[PDB]
Amino acid sequence: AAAAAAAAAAAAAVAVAVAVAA
Amino acid sequence: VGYDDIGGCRKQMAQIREMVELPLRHPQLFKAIGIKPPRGVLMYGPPGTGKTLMARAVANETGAFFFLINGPEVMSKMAGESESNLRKAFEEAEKNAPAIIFIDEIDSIAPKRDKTNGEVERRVVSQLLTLMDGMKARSNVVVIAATNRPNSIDPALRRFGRFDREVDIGIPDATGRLEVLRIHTKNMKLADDVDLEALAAETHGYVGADIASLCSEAAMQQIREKMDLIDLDEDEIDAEVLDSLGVTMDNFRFALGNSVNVTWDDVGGLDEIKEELKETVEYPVLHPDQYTKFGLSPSKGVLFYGPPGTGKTLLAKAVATEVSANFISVKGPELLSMWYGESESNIRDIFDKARAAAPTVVFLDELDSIAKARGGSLGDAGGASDRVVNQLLTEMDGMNAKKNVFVIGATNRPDQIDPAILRPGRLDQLIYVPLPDENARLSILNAQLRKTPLTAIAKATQGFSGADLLYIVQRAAKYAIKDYITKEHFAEAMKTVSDAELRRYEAYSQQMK
Amino acid sequence: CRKQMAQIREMVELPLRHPQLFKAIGIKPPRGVLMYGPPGTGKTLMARAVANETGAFFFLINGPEVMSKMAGESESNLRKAFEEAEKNAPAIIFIDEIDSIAPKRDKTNGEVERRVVSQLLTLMDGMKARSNVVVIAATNRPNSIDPALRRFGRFDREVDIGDATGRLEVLRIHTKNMKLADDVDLEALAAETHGYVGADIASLCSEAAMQQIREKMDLVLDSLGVTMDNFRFALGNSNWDDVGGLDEIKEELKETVEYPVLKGVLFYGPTGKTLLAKAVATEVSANFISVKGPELLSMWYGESESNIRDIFDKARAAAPTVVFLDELDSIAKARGGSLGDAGGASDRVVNQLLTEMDGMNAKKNVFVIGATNRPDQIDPAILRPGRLDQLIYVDENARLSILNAQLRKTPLEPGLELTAIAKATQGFSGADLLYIVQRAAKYAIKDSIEAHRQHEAEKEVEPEVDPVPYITKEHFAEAMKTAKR
Amino acid sequence: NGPEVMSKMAGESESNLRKAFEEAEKNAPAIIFIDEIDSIAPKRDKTNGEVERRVVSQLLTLMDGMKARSNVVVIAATNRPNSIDPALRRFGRFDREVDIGIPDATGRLEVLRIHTKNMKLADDVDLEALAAETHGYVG
Ligand SMILES: Nc1ncnc2c1ncn2[C@@H]1O[C@H](COP(=O)(O)OP(=O)(O)O)[C@@H](O)[C@H]1O
Ligand SMILES: Nc1ncnc2c1ncn2[C@@H]1O[C@H](COP(=O)(O)OP(=O)(O)O)[C@@H](O)[C@H]1O
Repeated sequence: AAAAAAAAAAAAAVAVAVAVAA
Repeated sequence: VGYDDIGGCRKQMAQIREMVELPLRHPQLFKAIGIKPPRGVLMYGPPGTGKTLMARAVANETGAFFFLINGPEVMSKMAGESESNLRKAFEEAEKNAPAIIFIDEIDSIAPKRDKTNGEVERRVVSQLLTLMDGMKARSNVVVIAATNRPNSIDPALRRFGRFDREVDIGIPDATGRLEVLRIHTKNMKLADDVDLEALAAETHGYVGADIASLCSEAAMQQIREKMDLIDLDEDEIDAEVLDSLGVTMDNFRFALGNSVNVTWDDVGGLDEIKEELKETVEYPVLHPDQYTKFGLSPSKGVLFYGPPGTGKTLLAKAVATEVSANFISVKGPELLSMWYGESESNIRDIFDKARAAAPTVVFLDELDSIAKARGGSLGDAGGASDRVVNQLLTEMDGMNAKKNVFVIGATNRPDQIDPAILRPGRLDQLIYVPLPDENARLSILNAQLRKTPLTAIAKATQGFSGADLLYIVQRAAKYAIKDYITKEHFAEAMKTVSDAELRRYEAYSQQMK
Repeated sequence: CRKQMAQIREMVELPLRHPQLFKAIGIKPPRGVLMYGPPGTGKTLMARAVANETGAFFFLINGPEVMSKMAGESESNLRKAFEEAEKNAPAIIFIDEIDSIAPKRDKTNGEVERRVVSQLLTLMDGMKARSNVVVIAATNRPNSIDPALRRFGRFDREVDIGDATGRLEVLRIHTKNMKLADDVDLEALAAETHGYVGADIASLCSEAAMQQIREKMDLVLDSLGVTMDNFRFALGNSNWDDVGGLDEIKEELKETVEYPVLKGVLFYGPTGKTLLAKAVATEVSANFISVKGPELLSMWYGESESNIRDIFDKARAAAPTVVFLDELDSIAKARGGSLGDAGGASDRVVNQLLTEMDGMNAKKNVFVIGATNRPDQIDPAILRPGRLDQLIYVDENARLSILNAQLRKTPLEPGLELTAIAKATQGFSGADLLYIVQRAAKYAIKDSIEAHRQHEAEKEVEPEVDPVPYITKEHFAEAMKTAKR
Repeated sequence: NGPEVMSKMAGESESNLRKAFEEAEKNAPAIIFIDEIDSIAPKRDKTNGEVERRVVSQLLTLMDGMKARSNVVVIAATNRPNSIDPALRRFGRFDREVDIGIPDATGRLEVLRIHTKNMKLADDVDLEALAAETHGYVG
């Protein structure tokens, strides 16, 4: 007989940065 | 495939040859001296400089196993996969005989674990750290990595044991480039009337990997040039076509056509200035043996100043082309940014590029805009100007080696520059470019109309600039296209610089003297 | 595709018919050919013609026809195909839909895919001189390809396949196995069909057959014929003269454009500048790229010499081209001196434009077209000779022609003349004429809706299909009441 | 039923499809309707297991194999058409699509009449008005 399997690894996120204008 | 395919990287090739052959050819020697060598190399330099070729050549000439790993190739979005790939790669490499692993573009998988955000990259960095150095670190295996920017690597990776030595493979010089060119063309059949020395001198700013592309393009152009009228062997092969093959100068020139072309001929007048410039630019590179026996460095800086449209940038291009050096021309405002720390970053990047490919002529136009007097401005723009000026001061003459870089400034307001850029050792030479005289107008008319089908119009200028004469010539050419060059065009074109500027310039020239 | 066909024939004959000559020359770089371009150009047709013009082997491998599910079942299959193509004879391998087994190994997250692409790369790189095998690969998009596959050694020779005879041949091939008709002319179907490729002719034939079957069902096996009207209604149910006035100006512009291509220009005035730019882009037989004024610096990340830089790179890549710079004043604005963040951005944009416009030599046949209303705010550094010297200065007849072209596909009232509107409006423009026409149409639609509501109310307590099928003169006279300049 | 083609024993879905097609063929030129094909035909990007590949390939080869005397047709009904294995869309497998869209006002009136023709309607019913306010209603 066969069998199944579950897998959940990770994802990809987005960050936000701040700058300093002269 | 062999060491004979290596050109220009003499010292580095010999170094790597030693490090890989000594412990394989005569391990008993290292047992006698009682140490082990370092098993790790970090190649850094521009892309396409024989890194992979050198690695595979070393692997082939010394019986071993070569395993190639790509940076992005082994990276995986899924969890627990990248480090497993690295582990199995190292394991199978260790299963074979003495082997040489090669990691290409390692900086993509070594983000320093400092500014990185994701978790996979730091885990694979840790996996590399464990694989290279740990309990039972390695048993008779050599590891080589290749990168373009080596500073973006984990400091833990650049340590002894992991990567003991760090070889530098930069852009090859003239002799190395000639070696590479002859190495590639050796297989090709070369027709007569072609000289490799000139084709090596002309290809001054070529990294080395695209020399092969140049040769292939030249061969393709020749074969395409002898196929329009000759059949494509669609019926039977011929014997009169096999003979009389080989690339000529025209094919290589066309391939090179596929950083400006000036040969000291278009320039008219300014004889003494031309002589001084060629004198002070050529000896440092033409005959450096005389300098090194006299034990003294050469002067580097030059500064023109005067009215506009006189030929300053043209003179710079001509001197850059006379020598086989490169040429980086930038404008003043073209580098400024409204952000904080960006202008200085641009200056540093330009000078790092200049020093990385020597000899090099850097040309700064409108130096007044960029190197303004620090003095007192009490403003944010004042702060930015002061910072960029200081960056120029420390980059032209600071804690550097100053191997070979010729800085040439061209300005229009010589009074608006601080008395620290004009210090000898930065821009020691100050040479005023004046307006052309009657004989200079004869020379400029003769040199402008070289490939085209005069005293009367030379005496009818009375203090014009070369740009005006170029405008006259282009208008005449346009009317010729609309309609050989007729006299009526010049007659009708004659009909179609402030004195204050002249006064100021002469004032600064006399006060300077 | 005469030039592209000749190039492909040379690249498939010289490295396949005279290998000895290639070896004698000493260059063996030709091993991979790519074919990109818009869909429906004849890439599959060219591949079939190549395969049917040579007696060599033809091992076609599709994109998604390599995935199996077994451990390393795609790399082993690729290796087997390559070994068969190398063992049989010096031949060509056709890779259709290459956009499926090359996910760039950087955005993908699978495993088998990242192993196959590597297998294909190591199989294309592992071609020696004695193999004498070539590869041709077709793709739809020219951007979703791994740069490692396009490196020197695997894929270096790319073609951009951008006709009526082939369409007629395909039509006669498809319809030659059916009792179609006795009064049909496939030449008209091959000429009128423009964008069909491969399957569109088959779909047209199928729809014609279906319409023929439906025609002879509501009103018998041997009496069946797909007539010309069936194909006509299957095609119909499937898928410089517009600038009035300024005749001498447009003639001079066309002559100047033709002579240079046998650099730049700028328009200024009160008028139809965008109309003239559209007519040039339409009726010049050349490429055309148009951007807005402040739209070239809206890409961010130093758009100054980033968006404009990549625009100029795309322009120089597709030489010759026409760069329609709309609102040149808004972009240049005579940067001069501002001493601010906006001033710095404007100066950077101006410097990028100067360094990407003054660097155009006689090569690449570039041509920048600018347009403005107020020439006072244009930068004199860009109007200097040698960069952009032309100055095209931009009536009743032009207004009448614009009004007649705007009301082409419009049910106008027969009792209406547009000469009165042309004579009344003097300092108007095409935009104001369009606004007046739109106001008249809105008034007509309001009147029609009011009449329809009145008819519905009368029915709840019959006119024609439309109570006002055409726009009367009253609608125009009421729309011109609130018309400005 | 789409998700009902799997089985308990090792490798029985393929046999299930094979016997299904055999029964559909042997009896007559019948018509077979596969519901929720998306449940057993996802794009390769969304496939990680191995039984999915096996059953998909079995269905592909069954679809391709079509004798001239079979005279059997397949009816597919998926509400998620953008997540289907494109291999099924190739000519010879599934060429004719049927975009069953949202009806217009007349269609809504027709549906109203169809559904209301089996109930006691008061005299005041005016389905025409109802078929104008039910803007987005579908079926
Ligand atoms: N010194 C050299 N001698 C011969 N070929 C060279 C040399 N330097 C570079 N090349 C050529 O450069 C091309 C690409 O360079 P390579 O070292 O393979 O890659 P990369 O440095 O970009 O990782 C190869 O064709 C190699 O022949
Ligand atoms: N001696 C010269 N020889 C050739 N061209 C010259 C000469 N002097 C001036 N010109 C022409 O006149 C203009 C000189 O301006 P340019 O070279 O841009 O220098 P500048 O930096 O002083 O503005 C150019 O068009 C150049 O071609």
